Amino acid sequence: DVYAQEKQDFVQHFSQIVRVLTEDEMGHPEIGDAIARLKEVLEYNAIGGKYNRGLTVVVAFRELVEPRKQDADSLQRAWTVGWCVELLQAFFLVADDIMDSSLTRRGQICWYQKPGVGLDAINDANLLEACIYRLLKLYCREQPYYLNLIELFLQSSYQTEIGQTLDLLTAPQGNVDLVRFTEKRYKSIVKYKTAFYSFYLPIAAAMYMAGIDGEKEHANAKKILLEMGEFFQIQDDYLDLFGDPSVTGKIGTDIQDNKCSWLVVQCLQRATPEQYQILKENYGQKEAEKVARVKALYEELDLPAVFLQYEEDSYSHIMALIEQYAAPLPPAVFLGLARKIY
Amino acid sequence: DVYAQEKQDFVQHFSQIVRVLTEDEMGHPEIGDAIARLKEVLEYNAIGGKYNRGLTVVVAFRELVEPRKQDADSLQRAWTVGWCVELLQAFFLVADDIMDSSLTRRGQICWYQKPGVGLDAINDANLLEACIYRLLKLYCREQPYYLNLIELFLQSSYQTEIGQTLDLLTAPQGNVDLVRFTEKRYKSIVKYKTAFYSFYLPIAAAMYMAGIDGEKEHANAKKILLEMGEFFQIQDDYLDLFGDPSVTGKIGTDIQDNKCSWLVVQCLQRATPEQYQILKENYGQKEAEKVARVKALYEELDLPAVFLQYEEDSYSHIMALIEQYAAPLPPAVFLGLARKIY
Ligand SMILES: CCCCCN(C)CCC(O)(P(=O)(O)O)P(=O)(O)O
Ligand SMILES: CCCCCN(C)CCC(O)(P(=O)(O)O)P(=O)(O)O
Ligand SMILES: [Zn+2]
Ligand SMILES: [Zn+2]
Ligand SMILES: [Zn+2]
Ligand SMILES: [Zn+2]
Ligand SMILES: [Zn+2]
Ligand SMILES: [Zn+2]
Repeated sequence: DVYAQEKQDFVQHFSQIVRVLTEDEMGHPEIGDAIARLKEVLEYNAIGGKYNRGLTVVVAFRELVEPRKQDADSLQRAWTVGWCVELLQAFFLVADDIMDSSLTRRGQICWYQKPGVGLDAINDANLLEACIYRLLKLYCREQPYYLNLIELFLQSSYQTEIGQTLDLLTAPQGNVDLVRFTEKRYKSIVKYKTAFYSFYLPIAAAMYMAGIDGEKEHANAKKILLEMGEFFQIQDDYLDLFGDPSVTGKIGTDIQDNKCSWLVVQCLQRATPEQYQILKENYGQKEAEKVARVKALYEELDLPAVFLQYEEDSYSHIMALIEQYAAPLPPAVFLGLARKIY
Repeated sequence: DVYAQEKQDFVQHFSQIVRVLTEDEMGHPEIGDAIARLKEVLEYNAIGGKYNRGLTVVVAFRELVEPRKQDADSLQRAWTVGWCVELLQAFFLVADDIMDSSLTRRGQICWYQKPGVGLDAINDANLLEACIYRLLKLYCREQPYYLNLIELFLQSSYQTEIGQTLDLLTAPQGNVDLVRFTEKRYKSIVKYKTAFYSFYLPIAAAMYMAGIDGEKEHANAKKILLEMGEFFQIQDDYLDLFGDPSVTGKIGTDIQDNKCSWLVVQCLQRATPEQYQILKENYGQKEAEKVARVKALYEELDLPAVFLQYEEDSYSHIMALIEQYAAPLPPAVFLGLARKIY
């Protein structure tokens, strides 16, 4: 709701993001072709998603900053930082799609799968990352929270990349990796690869912009936000297999990629030795029939109903955490986020 | 000389770099496997080079900072920042080797070509980049030049990535791209992809650490250092084809990769229409015989003698620039660098 009534404005501001990321270099004609390639990268890879992470910066900013301090310049900085979180996401997704050998993203073919792009996409991804710090300098250099924001984005990237490392290490291609797929391992992976940048980062950014920099307030916010992030990634795992492709915008690869997904972890906890064997001989391979066998096993073990029940229990757990840890922040900050993902 | 007598110490300090980049996370057991993977990444990809860029930080620091201010802690910060430049290099090289489809680097098989690594190397590369800002925070957070260093590394990365973008855009695979290969295009590519991070960055870092932050002193240093960087990349292009593989540590790919190298640019300037045609039908392709035909054409046009002459003329030009622009810095700062690359 509050996201919906910030959204269209948020998106309209992308043109200014792209203009400033192109004009700040108009003094250097020789890099014109690169700046043009950057524009094409931005428009293909930063547009077409739900923009939830960026909108969260904007929404939380409005709720944390006194209305009389919400001048036009402060608002502009708010939705610039929001777009920075979107650019970080864009960076991650371009690189992750190569590494997961994915086909489609946000309803179109993955950037790297586009003819003429290929592994040049690696440099495109790093360029998207670079844009973050260009925008922070351009818009936030003279603000008291400047360094707090730089370090938050840098730290969030490190954490996410540690998470990606765990994701990859736990899913070696061509191996049978079932004994590695535990609940304890899973919770660690998603905490790092998803939870910090998708939930802590956006709220923390708005917090620092509102002058809320205390270690205690950030630790309490984090308690709520990392648990939301854990649920969100479990949801991502569920939809990878059981989601509507016209809604998700992308084709799942978790089974073919031998991933430690919530689904396989739950499967393992429930499987008979006979089902375990079936899982063992069909998981982590590219053959459609082997993947289909896995999905059949998940359905036989009623993992969809297990998920639906987990979703409700998680929601209740998250709301309990908000009762405990939200103060002194407006509870609406976390409630609006929860409403978005549940 | 001054590099040689700083070197072994510089290298010995790598163990402390690796220890601190592993222990700063010992409070988080769950990411142990990732930290182990990080260690393996560091040891494979940050070791085995000449360390010229890192040593330059250390050497320039000793020459710019008054001896009485060179305490043990300041020295330690100096060779930490030196290793940061080495980590940036490591980041770039891992990614560049994937994008150039290279086989060997520093005398061993490229990281991504190592069995079991593959495109996971993309995340490894970004992890190396992340380590830079972890070390700066760990060692330099309370220093007055902290933000200057963060912004210098971030800006240098952006510039290098713009350069990489130009490098890639000018070398589309499967196309004949000769008309794109001009001197003007070439100078732009190497200014951005090589010159800023390999020469300006290390000296600028030492400068900020010495308290030299004036725009004018940095602009004058840059005048010398970007020209050195241009020569250095021309040298890199020459050695890609004409260097001794047991000395370079790597196999060239510029011709197969259809690159705008100094060599092809010089070839084009000198070729008859008949030689142009030969270049056109053999450049940018993977067949050994076609590559060999190109190298034969270069040798027929005596590009090796052209290079040797250019190297001498460039040296003289660089020394002239040092006479003009070195003050108020010790000329030895730039002379030691020049001696390293010429
Ligand atoms: C490069 C860092 C990637 C961080 C991974 N994120 C969770 C987003 C990518 C995914 O969620 P996605 O389902 O591919 O969108 P994955 O399930 O592969 O983790
Ligand atoms: C990812 C950014 C790469 C920057 C490129 N640098 C010049 C180092 C790589 C090279 O010098 P290298 O010869 O492969 O070591 P390239 O000739 O491909 O440019
Ligand atoms: Zn993915
Ligand atoms: Zn992934
Ligand atoms: Zn997923
Ligand atoms: Zn290369
Ligand atoms: Zn290259
Ligand atoms: Zn080269």
